[PDB]
Amino acid sequence: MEERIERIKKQLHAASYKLTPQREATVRVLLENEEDHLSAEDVYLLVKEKSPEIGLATVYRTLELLSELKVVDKINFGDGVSRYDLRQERFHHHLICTQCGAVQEIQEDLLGEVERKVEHDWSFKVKDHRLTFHGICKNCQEN
Amino acid sequence: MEERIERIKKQLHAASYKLTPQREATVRVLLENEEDHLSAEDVYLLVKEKSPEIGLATVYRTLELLSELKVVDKINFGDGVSRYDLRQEGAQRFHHHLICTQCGAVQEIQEDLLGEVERKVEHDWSFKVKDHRLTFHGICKNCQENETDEK
Ligand SMILES: [Mg+2]
Ligand SMILES: [Zn+2]
Ligand SMILES: [Zn+2]
Ligand SMILES: [Zn+2]
Ligand SMILES: [Zn+2]
Repeated sequence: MEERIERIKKQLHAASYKLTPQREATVRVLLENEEDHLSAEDVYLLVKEKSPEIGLATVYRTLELLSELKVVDKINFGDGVSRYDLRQERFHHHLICTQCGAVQEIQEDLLGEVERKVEHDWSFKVKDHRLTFHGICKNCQEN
Repeated sequence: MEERIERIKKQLHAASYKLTPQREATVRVLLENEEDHLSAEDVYLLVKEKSPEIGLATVYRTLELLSELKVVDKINFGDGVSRYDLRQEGAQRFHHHLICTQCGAVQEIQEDLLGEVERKVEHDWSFKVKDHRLTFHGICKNCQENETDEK
């Protein structure tokens, strides 16, 4: 058992960096969309646009492996879906449509006035800030 | 077929006022600790302190259903742990947080400081905002004055 512990160990560790081309495909779809903030639905459907023998559960397990091993980050921005964004590694803003899933980054920094107010009001030294907005987007208001 | 669906409807209604006791157990733990932001694991522990004939799956499934219903909100903090944040009742926008990147204090902000800004994004990007999630990161008030006793 004591060495069976070991056998299993090296099984698991192998399973973590040894990448099947099934896993490798989920990674391809991540690298091919860095700015984009992809859901499990998303990464799935795009893996099928090259290798559709894949299986959704495979795609999920792979993502869930990456996020453990701090290569991607699960995030919930509050649209009620966990999104897997890579960490190639003020942070920008997001508008996330709670229907058509349309993301839009805001390049500007609209906080300013708020950032300062906080500081005064709480005696807090701001360094970084991450804002996400929820609302069915321009195009869905017309379709 | 539509008969079978109605049957299924009656099925679930039973299961539900069958299952509410373990629902109430979990909703307690949340309410008792609104200042904390509990991970599912956390809840689980606190619920066997009263109702340990519970099992973990029924707690999670409750937690998820409750964030389905906006009653609570799932939140990572950079610590790679999904945590269930209770929304103050009747609120229209989720609270803000100040996180400390050191000591790790978390301050819910009950006011809504993004009003003028909501109005700007709604304008500039022809968007219809229905909620938001704002978080700041920064060494907090007391960590300014306890690393002025450590240099
Ligand atoms: Mg700023
Ligand atoms: Zn973004
Ligand atoms: Zn949209
Ligand atoms: Zn909170
Ligand atoms: Zn602090």
